[PDB]
Amino acid sequence: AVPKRRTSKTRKNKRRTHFKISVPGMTECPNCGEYKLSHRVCKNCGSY
Amino acid sequence: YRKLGRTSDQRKAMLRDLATSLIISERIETTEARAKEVRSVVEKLITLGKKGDLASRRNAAKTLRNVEILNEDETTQTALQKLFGEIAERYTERQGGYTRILKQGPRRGDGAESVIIELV
Amino acid sequence: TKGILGRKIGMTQVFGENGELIPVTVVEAKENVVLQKKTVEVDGYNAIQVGFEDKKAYKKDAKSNKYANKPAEGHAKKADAAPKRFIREFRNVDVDAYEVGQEVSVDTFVAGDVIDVTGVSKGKGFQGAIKRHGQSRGPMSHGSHFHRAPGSVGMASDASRVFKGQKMPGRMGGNTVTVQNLEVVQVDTENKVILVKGNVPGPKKGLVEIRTSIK
Amino acid sequence: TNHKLIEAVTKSQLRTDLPSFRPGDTLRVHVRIIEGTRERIQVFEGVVIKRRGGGVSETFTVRKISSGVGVERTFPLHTPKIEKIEVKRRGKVRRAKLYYLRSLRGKAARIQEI
Amino acid sequence: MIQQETRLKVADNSGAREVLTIKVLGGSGRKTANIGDVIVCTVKNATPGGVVKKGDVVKAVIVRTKSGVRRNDGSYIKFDENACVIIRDDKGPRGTRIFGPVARELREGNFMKIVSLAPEVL
RNA sequence: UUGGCACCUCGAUGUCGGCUCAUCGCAUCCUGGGGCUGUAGUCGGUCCCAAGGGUUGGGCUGUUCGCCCAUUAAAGCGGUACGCGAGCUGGGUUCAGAACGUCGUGAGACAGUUCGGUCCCUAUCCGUCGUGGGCGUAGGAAAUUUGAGAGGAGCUGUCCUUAGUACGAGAGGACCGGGAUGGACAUACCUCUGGUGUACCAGUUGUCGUGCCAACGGCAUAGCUGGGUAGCUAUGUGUGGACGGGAUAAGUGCUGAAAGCAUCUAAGCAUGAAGCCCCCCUCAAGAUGAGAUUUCCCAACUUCGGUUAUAAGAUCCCUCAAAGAUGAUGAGGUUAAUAGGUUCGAGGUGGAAGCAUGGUGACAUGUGGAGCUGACGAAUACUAAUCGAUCGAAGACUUAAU
Ligand SMILES: CC[C@H]1OC(=O)[C@H](C)[C@@H](OC(=O)NCCCOCCC#Cc2ccc3c(=O)c(C(=O)O)cn(C)c3c2)[C@H](C)[C@@H](O[C@@H]2O[C@H](C)C[C@H](N(C)C)[C@H]2O)[C@](C)(OC)C[C@@H](C)C(=O)[C@H](C)[C@H]2NC(=O)O[C@@]21C
Ligand SMILES: [Mg+2]
Repeated sequence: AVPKRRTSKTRKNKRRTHFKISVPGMTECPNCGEYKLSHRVCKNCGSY
Repeated sequence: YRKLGRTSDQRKAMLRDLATSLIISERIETTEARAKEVRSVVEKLITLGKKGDLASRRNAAKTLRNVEILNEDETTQTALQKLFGEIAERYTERQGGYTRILKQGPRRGDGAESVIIELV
Repeated sequence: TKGILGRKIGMTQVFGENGELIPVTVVEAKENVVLQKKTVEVDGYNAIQVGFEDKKAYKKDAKSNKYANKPAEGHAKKADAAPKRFIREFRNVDVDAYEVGQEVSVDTFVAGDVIDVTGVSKGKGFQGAIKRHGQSRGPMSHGSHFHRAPGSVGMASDASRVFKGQKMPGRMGGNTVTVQNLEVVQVDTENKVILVKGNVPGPKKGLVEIRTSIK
Repeated sequence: TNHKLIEAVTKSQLRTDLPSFRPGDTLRVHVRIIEGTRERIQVFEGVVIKRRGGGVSETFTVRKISSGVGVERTFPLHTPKIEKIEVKRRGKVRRAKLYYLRSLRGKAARIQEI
Repeated sequence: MIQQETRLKVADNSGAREVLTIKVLGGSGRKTANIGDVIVCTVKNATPGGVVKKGDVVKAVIVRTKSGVRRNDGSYIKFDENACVIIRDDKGPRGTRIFGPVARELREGNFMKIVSLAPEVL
């Protein structure tokens, strides 16, 4: 139950290929033109 | 239904307390799951209020907490009285709804999707 | 010989002649339409494709499988039919009898046939070694620490490996299963329902492919 | 229709001539046993213990004492092996299922009429 | 559902007041039995006298288990106690004043002398 | 197996039984085919072909083993570090305590007994069971697919009939085939019988509180107790291993010579098993050989495509569950029943509250199968799926038909 050997830099960088953050679901707000998250209330204006 | 990451007694209590607070304030801020679960409880209480017969009053007394509101001109009346005298009239003609929900962005301390549940 | 696409509604019971509780699965087969007639020289094997249910027609900006897409509208309009929801085909049937564009009707089955119902099982999700595989689990007392896990996965130095097929934890359900030698107790032509003795695979609101026993 | 179809299919097999009763009633049940010779009738007498969901799937239960040995029989209300039913006397209970009679014998299992 | 190490009451005046079972005849690995099934058993309480005496090994056939039996019409017959009757290796009892009811399913198993010498067939 | 040798391992290769899980050989325990017999058939014995499947539950010992009690068609023999402890136990054995018998003057000792005696580890790699993303399949897509291969099953009893027939002084007593039911085991499902059901109904104890009686809430394992819907389930319900082909094994032959006879063999040609292949269930074109059918999409700048953005199609995002660890799958996004609510209903519980009557009271009766009712069925846009955004083709050469 211990690592029998090192994980080389190649293996490391390989495993984390799919480890990333997604760009937010952002759309432009119709009253102010600033971006907002879709289905959420704009925090700059306060609309829909 | 949902469990809200909590036991039964602690949830029963949280749901009824959150419903009472909503009735007091007419719009509150909370996380999505608890809004989604207080929606039904508050909607059903308003139904118990659209009849106003003593049976429904006594039965709705089960859920609401005993709180006092100071209205304008230092007028005082409790949550039951509000439900049955100021909210029954407003929704005498509407046959559902009674509440809306407006998603907001994630909070800072967690990634919880805060929302505002308001009486419509 | 016969085949119909249907969906499962539930189970009830029928008191048949000589007072016998016949457990039954009601199946709703409605507007089954032939959409093609596969042929040996055109496709290499003779069979017919049946479409079941009824989707709505194409609309611009559709966001769900409720409405047909342009590709499917075309396939069904070549059989003058409405877009359908479930499409399967049958090989046991003899193609000359059928015709492109016909309706397959519940009345294809008479009382007392022998049929095979092929559906998909209900999903149980990620399930342990003993519910998925029927394994006897270990002792619950006498100082045991082996309650539900699977036992040895192999031997020792000989086969210093786990062999393929070792019955280990995974996802149960979602498998095509064919129960064989069931029979139909009644066919109702107005509500469009074929009643089948016994029980069939799948969730309620599913899909079953009834055809004539191959045995 | 995708809902009434179950009842629309079982309606042709539902009886109207059966009476209306409730748990706690001692009722005689006529049954058509088909032996090797004929279909001789025979009578079963008991106290209804419970009854379950509607449709062809309603099943009630009766209980009796044969030779000091409790016996309970469960029937579907629409099985066609019942020739006739008689609610021989009414019963004042306060349950819907009467499981608590499996531990009593004699006057302890008493029922008031009406 | 009757398995080995299950104590049953005897329903005869053969001499055994109560017995327990060892096997359920009928198949390798057979584990349970219901009305109409025969087993092997050794009495544990005998009457003073009687033909069968305490500590003997005997065949017997189940009558009126409390798990009860489904009948082909959806009718179920259940009972309030397990019970059994000793047999003479010919489907024939030993006593002749059998007590307690008996199911009607013993008719099929050709336990007819058991069904004929019975207070109530059911 | 008991050994012999001392070749790897003492900077550690946990050793015996049992549990869980098996897997493979066949010198086969049962089942299938046969030659036989000092085989009349049932009986048995012997040998051959056969490994597809199957090959119990207990009492006694730490025991393997063995004996015994009941069964079964049978209760097979072995390999796998005397399979398997980073899967489990720790009874035996092998630490320190103690004690008896024996040996020793003694400290102590005995593979002589006896009671007691800490089983650690968050899985990197290969392996294995599931489940995603990328890319390739000479355009981009939606659906239906053949099957190269691969996996799973594969067991068998009793009764009746033929038939009390053959065969039998008798006693006993089928072969075949043809019916009917089981055991075990695998699957699918909740209609029935049951289990569970911690946001359903009801009764009840102590105590605190909404001033107060009545009503109700909090806590006491969900306080307890009786029920119980959906879901999930077996012990419950169906289903399955049914035929039937093709090639064979031991074996049985036919015609037939070397060797004018014979003779199963050499030519050839027959028959013959739960065995082989197909047949039956499931997965399967990453089957880089990347397959097939139907349909959908089809322009216009180039200054020469190493080209935008768009089709057809999806996704983002959001309401969800017949699906689910997550992601996938599937039902839906206003041109909308996807979920919540509202209305009606099923099922469950069992006679709500307030009244009036009767009782000293504890209570009872009518209103009124009333009241309540989580997932279950239907209708209804009342509330939320409002707005928007991203990705996504323009089809290579060569030769032959054209
Ligand atoms: C809790 C975490 C710690 O783990 C452990 O205690 C576990 C439990 C221990 O398992 C075992 O007991 N055996 C498995 C059980 C076998 O029973 C049969 C009946 C017996 C006995 C016996 C015999 C002699 C003596 C002895 O003579 C004496 C004295 O004092 O003279 C003291 N007694 C007690 C003896 C008792 C580890 C794993 C143990 O290793 C194992 O021992 C074996 C000797 C060899 C094993 N292999 C090489 C084949 C080996 O794998 C060690 C030695 O620990 C004592 C581990 C070492 C590394 C440690 O020290 C670690 C740091 C532990 N210390 C701690 O704090 O964390 C621990 C992890
Ligand atoms: Mg080392």
